[PDB]
Amino acid sequence: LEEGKAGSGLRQYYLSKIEELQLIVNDKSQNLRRLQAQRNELNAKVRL
Amino acid sequence: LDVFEKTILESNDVPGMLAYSLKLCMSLMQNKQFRNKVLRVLVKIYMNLEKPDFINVCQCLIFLDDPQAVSDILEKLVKEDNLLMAYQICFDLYESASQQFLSSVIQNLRTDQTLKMIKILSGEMAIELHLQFLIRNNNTDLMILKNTKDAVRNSVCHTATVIANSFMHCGTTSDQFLRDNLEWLARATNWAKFTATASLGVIHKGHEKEALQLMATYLPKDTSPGSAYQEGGGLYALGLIHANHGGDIIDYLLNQLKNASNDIVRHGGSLGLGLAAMGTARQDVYDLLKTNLYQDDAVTGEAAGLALGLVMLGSKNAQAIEDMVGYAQETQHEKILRGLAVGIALVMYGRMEEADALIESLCRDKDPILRRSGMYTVAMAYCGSGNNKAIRRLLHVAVSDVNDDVRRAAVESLGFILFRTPEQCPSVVSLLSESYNPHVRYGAAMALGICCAGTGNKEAINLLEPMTNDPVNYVRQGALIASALIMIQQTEITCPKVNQFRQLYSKVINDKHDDVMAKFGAILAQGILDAGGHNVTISLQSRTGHTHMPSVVGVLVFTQFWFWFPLSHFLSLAYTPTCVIGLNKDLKMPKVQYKSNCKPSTFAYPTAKAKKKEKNPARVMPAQLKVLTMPETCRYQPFKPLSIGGIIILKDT
Amino acid sequence: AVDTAEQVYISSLALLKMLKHGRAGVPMEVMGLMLGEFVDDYTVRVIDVFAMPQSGTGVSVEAVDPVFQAKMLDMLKQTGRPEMVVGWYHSHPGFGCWLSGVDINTQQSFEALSERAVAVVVDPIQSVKGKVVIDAFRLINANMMVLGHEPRQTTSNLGHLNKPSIQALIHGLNRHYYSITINYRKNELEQKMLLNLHKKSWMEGLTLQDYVVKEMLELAKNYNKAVEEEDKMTPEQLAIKNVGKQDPKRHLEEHVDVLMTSNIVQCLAAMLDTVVFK
Amino acid sequence: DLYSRYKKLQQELEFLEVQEEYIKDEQKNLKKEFLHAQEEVKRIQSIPLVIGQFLEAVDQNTAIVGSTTGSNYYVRILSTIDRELLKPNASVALHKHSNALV
Ligand SMILES: [Zn+2]
Repeated sequence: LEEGKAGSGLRQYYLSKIEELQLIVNDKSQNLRRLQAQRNELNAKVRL
Repeated sequence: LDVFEKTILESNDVPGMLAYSLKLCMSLMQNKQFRNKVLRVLVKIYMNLEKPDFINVCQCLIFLDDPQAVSDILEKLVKEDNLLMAYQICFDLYESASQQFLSSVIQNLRTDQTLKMIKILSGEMAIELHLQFLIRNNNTDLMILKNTKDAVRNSVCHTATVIANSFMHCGTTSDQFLRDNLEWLARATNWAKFTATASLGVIHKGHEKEALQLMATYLPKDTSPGSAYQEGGGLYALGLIHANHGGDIIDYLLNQLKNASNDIVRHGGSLGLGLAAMGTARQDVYDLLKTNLYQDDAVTGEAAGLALGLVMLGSKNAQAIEDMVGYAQETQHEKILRGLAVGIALVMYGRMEEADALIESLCRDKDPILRRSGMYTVAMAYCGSGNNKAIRRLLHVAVSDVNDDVRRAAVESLGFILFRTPEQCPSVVSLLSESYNPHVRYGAAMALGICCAGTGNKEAINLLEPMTNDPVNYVRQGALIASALIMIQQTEITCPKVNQFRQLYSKVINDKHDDVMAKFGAILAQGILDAGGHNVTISLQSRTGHTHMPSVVGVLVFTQFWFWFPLSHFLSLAYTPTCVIGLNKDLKMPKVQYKSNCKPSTFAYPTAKAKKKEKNPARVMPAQLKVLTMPETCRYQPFKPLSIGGIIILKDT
Repeated sequence: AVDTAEQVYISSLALLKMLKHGRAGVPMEVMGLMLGEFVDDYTVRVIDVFAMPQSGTGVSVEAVDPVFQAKMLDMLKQTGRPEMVVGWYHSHPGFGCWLSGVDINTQQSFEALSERAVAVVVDPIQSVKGKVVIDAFRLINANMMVLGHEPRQTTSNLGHLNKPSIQALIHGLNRHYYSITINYRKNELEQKMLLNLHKKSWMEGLTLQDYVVKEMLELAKNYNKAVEEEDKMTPEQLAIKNVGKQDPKRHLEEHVDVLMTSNIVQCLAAMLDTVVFK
Repeated sequence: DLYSRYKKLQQELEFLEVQEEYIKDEQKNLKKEFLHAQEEVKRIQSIPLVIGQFLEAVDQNTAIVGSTTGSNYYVRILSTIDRELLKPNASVALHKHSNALV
């Protein structure tokens, strides 16, 4: 292919590098989603 | 598009590489600008290729929406004189193309093969073939229906059972709960008897012939019953049957609008005429809908707005919204604002750009209902796309806004737009499930209910498990309907939670200590699972690719029926027939039996080889379409490869 | 026969004399009258509320003077809008604002006069700013016990108002009564200036006016230092060591974030040197 | 085919990229709403109050307190300080109607 299946992997590498980068940013969001739901449940605790 | 022409013209094969790429490109393409430009040059090289392929013209028919191009392709098929090969695009143009495109193609084509095209676009023969499918595959169970009947609750029971049996009784036209108890239906009053003549049109949906003379007992003009709300549902009853395609009943509605009941006739009358003219872009219906908008009455305001978005759907009428949103400021009622909220929302669909001009006005305004209008408007406009510009303001109104009802309708728009990729909804709506206010959780549960209804995803069932455990009563009810949409047509062999939820629906309703509110959606969750006798499903994503208008309009009106009870009886819009057909051609019914690898456990409605019709047709699950193989020993064998459902051609050897 | 759940449209002008005339009777209970227009069965509006003489001997049905209303309606004719009377209201500051024994005796009298005669109660005590409080009710006829006793259609506007269910004795009056939904028809014209008049008067009076130096920081350093050791002994208390003491315990708050904002107060107030001057 | 998915995979990439401002804008609002909820609990009960005598701490989130009139009252404690100022026997202020421990 030479355009190509060797280059497209490097193209797919960029996405997977950003996907892992996004997963790192997502991992930064995922544990931060807990800090919300926690305080969101604590926002229900003051209402409890 | 230059080098693309060389890539599609490359030698050898590439047998299907042009076929599935259009399915892949449609999903990954952000800008539709040059998308169809790639498609229009692709369908040309299909015809230039030696082997004709009719699945390519199916895709460009809806996307290019050119009435002059669709007229010339069949005009050649008329000269080609073979009705077998054109029989695929005959019903494909029917089930796929909307009412606006059907009215344009029917005119240029009809100007044998001329009589054959009449019933395909009007759906005449298409109703009866699936009318005979229902009565066969339908398996009635009266046990659970009686288990919810003996609660003996004076209210909320009259609305619950008549809408629950209409689920499993879809299209069978039979009369059962009317004949068995006369006195119990007489106990109903106010808007409850509105459903008796309404749910009568549900079970009778389809069957375009007898729908006139059978309901003559409920005629508002001649009978004039003591309760005025009983005679107001006769107009809305036939609108169900007459959704999309119309008929002679257009005069039947004209006779009952000018006599007897006023203005509650305009309630069921405009919804009956508006749903019948839905997609047709009719004029005279818009004329009498403006004076119904100015009647100033709050209850009739819903009928004026809801019927106006129907008829003008896809047309994008300028004067419609101008008279609607122009009346929204000085009106004193919320219900006129509601029907108008969906009214301006129903007219704008799938544009992705033009509708954004109104979206800026809706959400920015301080009217609580008009902010709900922006969410139903941005949903239908963005329906079928994952655009990141809509989710921006979607969360901002779902959080920063003080009103809880608009936060609900805000998260409900995620199920309308994202149904193409339902896997994304459980992730984005996850964090919204911990909201302290149950109003958001009611819509959060619905977002997984409406979007994932067709899918068999078990994760949505897992997320809906704590939803019915929440102390709030209506979030439990919202969890019952949503968890009933995920299991449609799916039995215990699919997911183990089936029998767990089925016993819970009858449990809570037979328990008097539980709230009457939540237990209304209990038996209704049964019926949702039993809808059409488990025969028919509801799918917004199909090979056709178009959204399903009556189910969305019906379920969005059924979101909150606590403002007006007819909105609970307007759930009758969610009832639609669907099936597959093995008919070869014309009126001749072939005898064909082919094997299936799935057990009767899926066929049970509370292996080596199976037996399927042989057109009445036989049932199939969307998951069972891949495991079935066309019979090699039959005299009648299909010329087209059989993969997904729908009516396909069958060639005689 | 046909009964639909009613929606009450209250005007921001009618909301005034509800709490204001109720405040004048505090602690004792007052007796008012609601003024509005009946549009239809399922909706109702109260466009005005006026004050009635408070009863120091206790509320009675004779506390309302008929010549007080006859002289008032005549003064409403020369006033912009002469709208017909609708119903009554009464304050109950001393308790959770529930219908008393006199309130039911004045029901059948007022519901004979006017069709609905919505019973409206209000209390000052339950909150100050961010709660609707107040109350409302409508008598469901006890003679209807022979007929269906569970109105209304279009339920949850009641059902949701049936939340929280407000303890026992309140909903103990749900026998022979049913409450009514209160929503606000938009006054936002007035409501926009209601926010502007409130916040501008609360923003430094000109925004200018408001815009113990080292000593306030010498008093703050006692909170920024002498409080540190009682705060920073707790991590040495988190060291057990190790481990016989019940854990976890989090002493991080609230002093840490207070001293943070304490600098935020002192830094931007010291910026007044750089901000105001030049 | 590999460029196909290569044009597919950046969707959920960018779909989660807009999901970054999704939560971050949502959580800060709710944070300010939670800070607004801090003013709520501090608003209650404001004034007036009544003196009462603490008896013993029976369990978490609630404790019994004798009223000045002598009648012992079992009251949910305030969620702020559950421990250090509790003490076995002390005079604690209570609200008029609710007799809330503050
Ligand atoms: Zn009183």
